[PDB]
Amino acid sequence: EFLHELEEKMEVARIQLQIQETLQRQYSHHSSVQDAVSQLDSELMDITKLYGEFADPFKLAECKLAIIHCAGYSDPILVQTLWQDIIEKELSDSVTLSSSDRMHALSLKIVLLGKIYAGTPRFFPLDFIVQFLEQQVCTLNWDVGFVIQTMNEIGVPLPRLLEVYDQ
Amino acid sequence: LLVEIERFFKLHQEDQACATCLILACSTCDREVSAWATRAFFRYGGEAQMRFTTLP
Repeated sequence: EFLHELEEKMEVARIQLQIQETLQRQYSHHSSVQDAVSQLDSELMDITKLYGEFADPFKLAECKLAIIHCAGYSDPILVQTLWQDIIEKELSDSVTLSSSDRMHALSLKIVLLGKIYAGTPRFFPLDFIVQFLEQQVCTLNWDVGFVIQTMNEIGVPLPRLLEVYDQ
Repeated sequence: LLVEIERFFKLHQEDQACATCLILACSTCDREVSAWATRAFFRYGGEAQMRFTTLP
C-alpha cells in the first residue's frame, strides 16, 4: 500500500513536470509569473487543482487528458469534449504547405498522448477516436495509412486495431 | 535555451540559431531530449511563433 501511494505520487509528479515544461514553451506566460513554477516544483498538487487551475487556463488539453486518465474519469462526453478541443486547437496553428509538416506534428502530438493513455480504453476509445482523427485530417492532403500508423505507433496492437477497424 | 530559444534567436539571429541547432542535433553523448528538441527547432522552428522560411 506504501507502493500504492508511491506510484500514484510518481504519476502526479510527472504531470507537473510536463505542465512545467510546457509553461516554458508557452509564450502566453510572463516570466515574472514565476510563481507558477515555484508552485509546480514546490509540491504535489490536487488533481482537481492541477486540472482546473492549470490545464484549463493554459489550455493544455494533452495534460488535462492525461490527468483524467490517472483520475480514471470515465465520462465519455467530458472525455470526448476535451478531445474535440485538442483537435480544434491543432487546426488553428496550421497553415497549409505543412500538410505533411502538420501531418507529422499532428501524429507526433497524438502518439505521445496516445502512448500514455492508450492502455485504457476510456480516454483512448480506439473505436470512437479513429474516425474522429480521419475526419479531422480529411481536410488535408492524404496518404493512406497516415491515420492508422499513428495508432500503431501509439502502442496499439495490430490485432486490436484490426478487429475494431473491421467493425 | 533548449526549452526557450527565442533569446538566442534575438541576440544571435535566426540563421545562427539554426546552425547551432544543427550542431546540437548531430552533437555526440547528448541527451535524447536535447537532440530531439534541437532537431525539432531546426526542422520546424518554434510552433506558432518563429517560422522556418524562404521568402521572396
